[PDB]
Amino acid sequence: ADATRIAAIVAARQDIPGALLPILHEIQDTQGYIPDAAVPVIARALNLSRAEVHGVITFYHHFRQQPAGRHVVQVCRAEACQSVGAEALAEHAQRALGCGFHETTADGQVTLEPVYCLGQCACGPAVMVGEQLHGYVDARRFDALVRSLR
Amino acid sequence: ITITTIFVPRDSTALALGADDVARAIAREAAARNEHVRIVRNGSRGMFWLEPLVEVQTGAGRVAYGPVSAADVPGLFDAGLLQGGEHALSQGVTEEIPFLKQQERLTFARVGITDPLSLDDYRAHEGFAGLERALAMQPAEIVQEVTDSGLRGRGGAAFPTGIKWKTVLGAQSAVKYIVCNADEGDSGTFSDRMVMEDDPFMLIEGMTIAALAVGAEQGYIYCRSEYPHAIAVLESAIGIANAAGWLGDDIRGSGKRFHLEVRKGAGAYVCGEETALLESLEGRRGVVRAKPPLPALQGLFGKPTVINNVISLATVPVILARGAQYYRDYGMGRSRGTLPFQLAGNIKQGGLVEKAFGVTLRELLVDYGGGTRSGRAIRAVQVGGPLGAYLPESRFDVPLDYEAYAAFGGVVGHGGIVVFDETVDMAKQARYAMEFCAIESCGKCTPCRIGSTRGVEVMDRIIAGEQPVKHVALVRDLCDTMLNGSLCAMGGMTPYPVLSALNEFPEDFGLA
Ligand SMILES: Cc1cc2nc3c(=O)[nH]c(=O)nc-3n(C[C@H](O)[C@H](O)[C@H](O)COP(=O)(O)O)c2cc1C
Ligand code: SF4
Ligand code: FES
Repeated sequence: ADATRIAAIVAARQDIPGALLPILHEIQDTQGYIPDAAVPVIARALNLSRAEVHGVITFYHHFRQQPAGRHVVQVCRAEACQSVGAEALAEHAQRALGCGFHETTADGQVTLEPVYCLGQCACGPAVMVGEQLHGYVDARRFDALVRSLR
Repeated sequence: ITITTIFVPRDSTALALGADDVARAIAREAAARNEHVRIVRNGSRGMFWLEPLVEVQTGAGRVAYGPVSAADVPGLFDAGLLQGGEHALSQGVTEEIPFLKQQERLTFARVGITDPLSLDDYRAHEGFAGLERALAMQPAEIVQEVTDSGLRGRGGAAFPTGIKWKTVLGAQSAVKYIVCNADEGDSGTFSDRMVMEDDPFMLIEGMTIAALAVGAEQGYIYCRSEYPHAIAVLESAIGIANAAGWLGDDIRGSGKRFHLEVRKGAGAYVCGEETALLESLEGRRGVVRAKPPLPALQGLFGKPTVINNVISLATVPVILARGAQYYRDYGMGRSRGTLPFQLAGNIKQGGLVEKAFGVTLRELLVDYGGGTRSGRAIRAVQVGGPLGAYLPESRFDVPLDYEAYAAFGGVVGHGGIVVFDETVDMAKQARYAMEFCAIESCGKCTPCRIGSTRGVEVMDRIIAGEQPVKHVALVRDLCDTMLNGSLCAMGGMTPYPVLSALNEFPEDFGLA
């Protein structure tokens, strides 16, 4: 993570109304995560306390405080995907990858995350990798798309 | 000299089903055959079982093929694609497909017809006609027009939109805001997503009319982080509208000012609650605010704030362009207008069905949906999202109308419809409702934050077959605690799927 770029990211946004979430997004988008060492920089620029900033980072599931694997694979767990087999897909994904949700494979290639609806509810089970969507995902298609990543 | 226009959708559902690969295969095939095509990346018509849905402009109108995979493209060319030749995947003239033709697409009129980022396409199909009329009215007249239309909040609470705007207009404040709630966190919903990806200018126009109606010069679209495509498309559209004078400090030379920006959410379902949304916009944890102060009076940064759902705002332009009485004539009772219903889940023909209020669930399930994807019988349908009740077949003939659903404990909500077939385990559904509440609780209320997890534990005992009668009673008790001790609908409506599952399918819980 590039500490100097983080300071610039914060400085460019520090007068935006409600700048904290846009700042956290830009740090995560460019560095991969929000490092603990960025919190004092954010806090000072926004005249917020460090605990306040850390509490926001902790509250929102989208934000991560440590790097993910090369690819974040999100498997939808919500109702419409459930109705067409999301539960079995989630069980298979953990067996095929060898790790649970919120975990990263041993080779560091895939981080498996749940997501609660991708707005793909009529063509599930739905999976997102980075920003690439996949519909109608069964065990075969899952293994295929994971193969493509590696 | 001769160029054939081909449409390949760029809606994220079409993209999830391979539309970019189809578009590249069509381009590669045209080049291999020395034929000239213009591949327009339209929104989606919303017939998702046919996506990617390729359309070709012919003398007879646009004809459709679907669903198309990249491997099908050489055969499509061989069968005469560029002339609308018949193929296994042919669907005929697109506007003649009954699923699409038998709709009342007031809000979704352009969706799938246009290039979503083309101002020329937008304005060739009535785009900005509502804004042009609104620029010639006094603010109170715009409020009155939206009032007369009968429009109610399409986020689900169905509060009369014009009354909401009247409050913001009448408030005394130099700074007022328009806030679009694009958090669309409910499973089974994608109508907001489709507006933002497939007809973004309509949302921009609707928010600009709202700004004119109440005296706001700044707007914010709060879009969930799960929708990266919507966010990218809205940002491009805002840039394009600004460059052409539809936004900024001198909109179309009127001297009216409106600036708009997109804010990305961060994975919290509860930020669809309007005050938790405001907290997030202001950079804080998404904790629901006590609501003796209405956001319409003290909202974003304590200023008078219009907060409306994407569909609510996106319906404002047609209300202005065609008039309140035209809009009000659709529907039934107090449910005036149309709603983009969303058919989702275990559904054979899922997608977007905009219809006047009063259509029944059975009509949508059978006449449009074609039954389940699996072919098994429908067993339970959750309407209105994860906080809606499960409906059994005995309720499928209630008209989809806010008051008629409320009367029996149904929730129209945003109009999303999630179909479960006979394999569904309603005890596992009840457990999930509790798990989801435990995951998403903002934490302010004890029954929501901790009671939900105890409900999971008890449901686990029920699913393992341990003392079903005792533990169902405990769940019932916990539900009453949530009904009476929740400060917003996350905790307060979690009992709706739980109690409807338990009441309608007690056999799944081990009971008689
Ligand atoms: C848990 C919870 C989630 C909600 N999610 C949404 C949403 O995703 N989109 C929306 O428009 N309203 C949502 N609401 C309703 C908003 O609080 C509020 O009704 C909003 O102002 C709707 O504007 P409208 O009048 O145009 O419907 C949610 C409420 C709760 C309690
Ligand atoms: S009911 Fe739940 S989400 Fe709503 S205010 Fe209480 S703790 Fe927060
Ligand atoms: S429930 Fe999975 S994409 Fe909506």
